[PDB]
Amino acid sequence: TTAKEEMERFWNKNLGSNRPLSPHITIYRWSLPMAMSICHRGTGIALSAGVSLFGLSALLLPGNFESHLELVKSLCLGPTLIYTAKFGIVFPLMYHTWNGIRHLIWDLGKGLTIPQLTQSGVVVLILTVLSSVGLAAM
Amino acid sequence: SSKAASLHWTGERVVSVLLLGLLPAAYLNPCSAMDYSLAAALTLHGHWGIGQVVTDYVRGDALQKAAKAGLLALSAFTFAGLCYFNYHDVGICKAVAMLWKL
Amino acid sequence: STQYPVVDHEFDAVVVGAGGAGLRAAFGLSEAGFNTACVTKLFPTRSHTVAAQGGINAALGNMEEDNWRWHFYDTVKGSDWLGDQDAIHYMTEQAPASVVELENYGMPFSRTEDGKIYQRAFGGQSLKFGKGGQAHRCCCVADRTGHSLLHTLYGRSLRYDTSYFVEYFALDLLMENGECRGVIALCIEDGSIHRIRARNTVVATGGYGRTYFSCTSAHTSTGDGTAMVTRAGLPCQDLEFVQFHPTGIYGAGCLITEGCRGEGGILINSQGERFMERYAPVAKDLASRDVVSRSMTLEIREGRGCGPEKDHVYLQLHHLPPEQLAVRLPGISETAMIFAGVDVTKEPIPVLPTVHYNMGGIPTNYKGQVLRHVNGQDQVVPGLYACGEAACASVHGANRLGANSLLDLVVFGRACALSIAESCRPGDKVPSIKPNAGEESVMNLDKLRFANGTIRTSELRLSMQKSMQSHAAVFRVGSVLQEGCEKILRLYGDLQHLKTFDRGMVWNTDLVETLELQNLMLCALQTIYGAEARKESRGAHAREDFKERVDEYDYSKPIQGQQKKPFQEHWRKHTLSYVDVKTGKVSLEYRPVIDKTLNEADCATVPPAIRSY
Amino acid sequence: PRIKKFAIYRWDPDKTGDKPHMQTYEIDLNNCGPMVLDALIKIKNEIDSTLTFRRSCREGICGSCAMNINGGNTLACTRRIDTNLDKVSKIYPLPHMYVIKDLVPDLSNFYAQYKSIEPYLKKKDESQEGKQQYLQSIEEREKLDGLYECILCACCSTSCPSYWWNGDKYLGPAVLMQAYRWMIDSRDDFTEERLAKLQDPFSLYRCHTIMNCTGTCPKGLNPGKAIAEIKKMMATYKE
Ligand SMILES: *Cc1cc2c(cc1C)nc1c(=O)[nH]c(=O)nc-1n2C[C@H](O)[C@H](O)[C@H](O)COP(=O)(O)OP(=O)(O)OC[C@H]1O[C@@H](n2cnc3c(N)ncnc32)[C@H](O)[C@@H]1O
Ligand code: HEM
Ligand SMILES: CNC(=O)c1ccccc1I
Ligand code: SF4
Ligand code: F3S
Ligand code: FES
Repeated sequence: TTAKEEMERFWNKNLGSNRPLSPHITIYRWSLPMAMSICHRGTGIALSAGVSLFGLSALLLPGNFESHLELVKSLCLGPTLIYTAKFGIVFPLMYHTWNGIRHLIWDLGKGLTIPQLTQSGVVVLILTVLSSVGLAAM
Repeated sequence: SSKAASLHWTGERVVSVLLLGLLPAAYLNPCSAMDYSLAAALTLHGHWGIGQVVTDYVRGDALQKAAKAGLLALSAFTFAGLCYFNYHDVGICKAVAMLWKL
Repeated sequence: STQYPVVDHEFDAVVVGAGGAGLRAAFGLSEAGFNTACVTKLFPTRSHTVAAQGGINAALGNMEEDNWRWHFYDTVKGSDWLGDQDAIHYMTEQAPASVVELENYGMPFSRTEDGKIYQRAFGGQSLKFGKGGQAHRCCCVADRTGHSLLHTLYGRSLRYDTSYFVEYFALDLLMENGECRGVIALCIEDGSIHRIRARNTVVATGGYGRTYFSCTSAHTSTGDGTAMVTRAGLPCQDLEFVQFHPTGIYGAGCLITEGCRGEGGILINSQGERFMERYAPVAKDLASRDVVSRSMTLEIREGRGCGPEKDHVYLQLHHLPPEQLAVRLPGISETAMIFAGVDVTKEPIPVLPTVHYNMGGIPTNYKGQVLRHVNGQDQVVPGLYACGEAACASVHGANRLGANSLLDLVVFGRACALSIAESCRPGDKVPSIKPNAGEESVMNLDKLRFANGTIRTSELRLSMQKSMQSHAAVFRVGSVLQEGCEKILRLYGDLQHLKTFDRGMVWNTDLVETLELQNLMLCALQTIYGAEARKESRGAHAREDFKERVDEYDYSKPIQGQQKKPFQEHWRKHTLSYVDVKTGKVSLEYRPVIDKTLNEADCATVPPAIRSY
Repeated sequence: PRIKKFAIYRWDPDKTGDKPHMQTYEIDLNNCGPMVLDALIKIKNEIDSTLTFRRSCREGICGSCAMNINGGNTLACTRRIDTNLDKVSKIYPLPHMYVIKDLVPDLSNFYAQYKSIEPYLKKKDESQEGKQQYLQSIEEREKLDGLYECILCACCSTSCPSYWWNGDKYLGPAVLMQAYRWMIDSRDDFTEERLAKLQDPFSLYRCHTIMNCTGTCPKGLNPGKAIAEIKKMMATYKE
């Protein structure tokens, strides 16, 4: 009875049985480390979604870039309302950038302890907020 | 008996530290040369990123190949689309520069 | 009965049990090319040997000059001359080989400056035949020696084609005409019944610590193999000999390792005295387990208890350097904090003598073969073997030495396997079993499954656990033992008045623990009756009516100018115990302790002498 | 008098159509030991004997408890009851597993994954074994600290979202740590091919360093640290 045979028999038994699956995310406790990995996906997903939209529209939509910017100027420009879309663009990018460094630092083997996760994680958040409020102001 | 999985991983981290190289390197000194390498790194790092999400969530071999191919197309159009924007329009750097001047 | 599906299996050998013993016997048989099944009610890694802490004795001599013959002396000296010296020769002779085998298997033993296996000082062990001073032969993986032992053993068990029945509860032996043909077992998962027939059967189920209210042993230590042999009508040996470990935590009664005492740990009373110096001057708190706890238990009735109830004693590590606790004793350092809330580095542990190990069990050859008692003489039961705590080759006799059961396990598990390999060949006629056979064991299962009595399984368990705890403790008297006897008999009467609740087949633990109660009761009866019958004080068994060591001679003076006693006038002999299952009556006989070794020229017989530390 | 309420997951397989639900049990904490198991055993013995769970050691070295207490995975026998009476204790079977009955899951797949990494010492020359003790320096042996202590309780793999989604092909932290344990064991000769065994997308590379595992461990061990370290070797080993 090899390890590969044991597994084929596990899946054969359980799927063919009226056994329920034990609840996971519905019951498992929220921790900062987890919530920050979830957000890293979303930012990553959202960010590619934008890079794809920007590149895809460069091929599909008529007119140049300025042409599209003059259409932005035309939609009754809000004063602080323009600083919002500018922040909404830059907030996920900064978060994903900082936490990305954090991921690279883990990939090196450093800072992988429960205390060090809470600190480095909290540092990322502060770094996101500050460089997000900072960039939108440029 | 290749090392294709670990080479992928090291490649991912490479372009990751390379894209982190280019973001500051683009603000300081924006040029034609920087726009294409940003399009390269951007779509590549992006492509391999979605690759992981696909392999994680897309269950079954039937859908696995389709998602991959479907993503390959979406990436190849994204890269070429940015390179078009780079040659035939203002370019990524200056496009952002204009967007932030607004 | 037509409600239960019976699945029949065919093998060369069955090993019931997956402790250290079980595993080593189970893959021993497969290494030697037998189609082998290992039955176990728990997943191998969950077995008890996991809880093992201190070490495994082998005369490797990595710390000083050593000799396995010195190990021998200490072990027979420890056994208070009830240990069968032929099994004690075999085990110590084999130790340095058996331990190296484990290290080559991949056991992460702690290391010395040279890079050899680290050995530790442990209770009751000496150089130069008891006159050369404290010996250091307790091989150890820090504070977790048994855990590492079990996992590497299990690690290895995977290399071979042994067919395991994980979480299967063995019910009874498959007996036909005084010969053993396998086991009938319950499949805990789907609730089905399995007869697994084979030419040989190894029982390695471990002891029955759970007969008491306070024990370092696990919940699943219920003497299940011991009960099967009892139900078979075969005898059990020396069951009254129950070892109390000196150092179990006041709280959940968990084991703090004797390794603490060897590493320099000291036992202290309420008045600050290192009380062991008053008792055993030479060996101090590193004396024999029977002797150490005896002194502890005595300090308490004298008013020198340490708690608010004045009922425990302190084990102190405070003085030892923190790095020593870190490298040597990290395992207890955590469990001391978890249960007693103690920082060993700052405060001493509240410890207490608590039930630990069962030297008695199933009569065994030095080879491993199960014995019955016929015409006052030893006779081999065909197809039956037993090794480890469940057994009794009586390598430990009246008192076990520290780090010796783990050896016992790995040494005899192995022996069982060679002894089968040498006697027969695989592919030999597997003896066929009756169509009906096992009928009675299912009849029993079914009865308990739908039990509609008045006494809950746990209410009758606690009644037994408390009654053994107060009538068969460290010290016992005729009166108190007698009162215990007719109390455990009343409780066996109540075995047919019990209540069960779960009517399901799947994982019916209600039923499984009720089967365990039947087993535990049979174990308790024999333990307490044999204890009442033994009118002497030898090793663990301490009578306050008969505190004298009663041997064939008065060995406390010049031998052989003296009148030898008739067999049934001394107690230097093994208690064989039977029980009629229908009425729970304990009838009991005796057989002699084996004094001769395997080779006098290599290992001299150690005669009885004054035993003190 | 101090009454603590417990919300426990229940499922009888032999009951027709009875699906999973929560049952509440009320315990007096004055007649009950400090740990969560002590409670489960107590209700088993006094309130309901249908409550089904694994337990052996009650010392925290066998790995039998292995349940989801109040949000996370631990060992019941080693976790103390929250003395806050206003709170209700939520007890679940280990996350994302097929439930056999109540708090007992099917760990057989997990076990098989452990079986596939070859958790034993391997030597190139097997002929000289059983007669000499192998040499390992005290420095070499310390590399195994924090690694060998594992108890295979499956808390960590059962907390890992990668193991939730891809538990079929992803080996999980519990098992991956042990591969590392054998990798840096000086006495092992098969380091290179132990790493070659992980050369695919799923076995090791489903770890995205979520670090739930280390956060849940009952023993204080650090699975993720080893995964991280495994990946490092995978990138840097030769031929
Ligand atoms: C309690 C204890 C004992 C101990 C120790 C620490 C603790 C906490 N430390 C020791 C040490 O450091 N050195 C040493 O020499 N001894 C130590 N001890 C004692 C020692 O651990 C035991 O003597 C020994 O380990 C017992 O193991 P054994 O292999 O003999 O049996 P087991 O480990 O308890 O496992 C029994 C197996 O049998 C199966 N079983 C039982 N009944 C059935 C039925 N009904 N059907 C099917 N299978 C059954 C169990 O599943 C188990 O696998
Ligand atoms: C230079 C700044 C960036 C750095 C340092 C960085 C780094 C990383 C790293 C290390 C990962 C892997 C995380 C893991 O181990 O699971 C990752 C994931 C990902 N990244 Fe980036 N990234 C950056 C910017 C971007 C941008 C601009 C995009 C948009 C195209 C992007 C898209 C993604 C996607 C889609 C993922 C997959 C999400 C996941 O698997 O969890 N990243 N990033
Ligand atoms: C909810 N947890 C996930 O599925 C997840 C989140 C972030 C990164 C990787 C993963 I596998
Ligand atoms: S690393 Fe910890 S959580 Fe994981 S199996 Fe081992 S003991 Fe359990
Ligand atoms: S949580 Fe899972 S994905 Fe990771 S680092 Fe631990 S194995
Ligand atoms: S019961 Fe042994 S670990 Fe919890």
